[PDB]
Amino acid sequence: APGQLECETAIAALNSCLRDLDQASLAAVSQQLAPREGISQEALHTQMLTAVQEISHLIEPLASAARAEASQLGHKVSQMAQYFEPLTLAAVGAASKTLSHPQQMALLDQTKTLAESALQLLYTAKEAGGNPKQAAHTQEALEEAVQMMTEAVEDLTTTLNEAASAAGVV
Amino acid sequence: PVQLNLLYVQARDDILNGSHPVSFDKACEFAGFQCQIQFGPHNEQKHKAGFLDLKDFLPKEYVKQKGERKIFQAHKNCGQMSEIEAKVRYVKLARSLKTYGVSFFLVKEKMKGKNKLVPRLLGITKECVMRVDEKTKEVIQEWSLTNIKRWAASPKSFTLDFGDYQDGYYSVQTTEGEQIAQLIAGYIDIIL
Repeated sequence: APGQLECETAIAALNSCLRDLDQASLAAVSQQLAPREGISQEALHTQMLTAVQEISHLIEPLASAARAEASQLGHKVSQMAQYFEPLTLAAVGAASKTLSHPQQMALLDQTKTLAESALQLLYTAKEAGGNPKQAAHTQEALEEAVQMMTEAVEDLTTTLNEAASAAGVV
Repeated sequence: PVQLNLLYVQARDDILNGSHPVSFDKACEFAGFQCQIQFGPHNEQKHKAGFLDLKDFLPKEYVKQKGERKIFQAHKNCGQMSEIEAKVRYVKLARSLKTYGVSFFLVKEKMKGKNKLVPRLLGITKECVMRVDEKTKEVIQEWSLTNIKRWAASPKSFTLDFGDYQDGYYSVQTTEGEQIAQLIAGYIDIIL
């Protein structure tokens, strides 16, 4: 079951991050997301930027490992998943400390979108397995998943800058 | 009897006024039976070109869609069928669709994996909740009420939690979350 158990666990953990994000949004949409104390907006945005950058740097290597190297795939998905727990925590804290409700929702929604795209990457990468004899339907699906994650990273990143600027975070 | 006319008028009106949303193709098939009812058996020389005023035969969203041709095929296909039974096949056809007697709300979904909202018909019955395509009226997904564990409306959204039936809440943007929730809350209370 080579690299496949790592996929299962990775996928379960992203599913879990996404429920935390839906709770935050639900709380947020009804103006009951209490601002998180103990931590600065700077450090949260720093947490968020970092995790996003590392997820981004991990997309192609993950994709490439899925086209060939089963062993390596298992390590790259767990890598990609570890980054999502801290991102999700950071994103919920940051959003909670954002004043403009639309901007608070945009952070949550775009973080959700990125997790969703990660999820799809993981499904298509797990189907590919190591096995290079995967179909071209698997090939086309994986490349799409990659392209979807890349655009998600683009969107969240921009939204990160905007929120940063509103909060004077440097 | 005479009920069959009351029923016909009701099914028919619901489709014409959009309360019962249907696909273009079905709209036309319905129009075909409505022609048989209002005009008798089809005749290629009378039932011609601009003979129909489409605004009385199709839902508003389909009038500008150029449907006369296929309304006329569905009309032809009736033959020497009678009003009485033409009326019954309409009522049967309506009853035959998964959209029949569903309360529908036009909401917006965020596409999975993308920052993009799509319009969506969300339907609530006795038995299920269903996602339906705004254009094709395809039932793209259904959930039994029995798999819905929790829900919450806000002034801007509605959200379902199916628990351990699937991963991820389903959530839509709508100004009608309260109504949607009351509908569902009612039906689930009733299942006890």
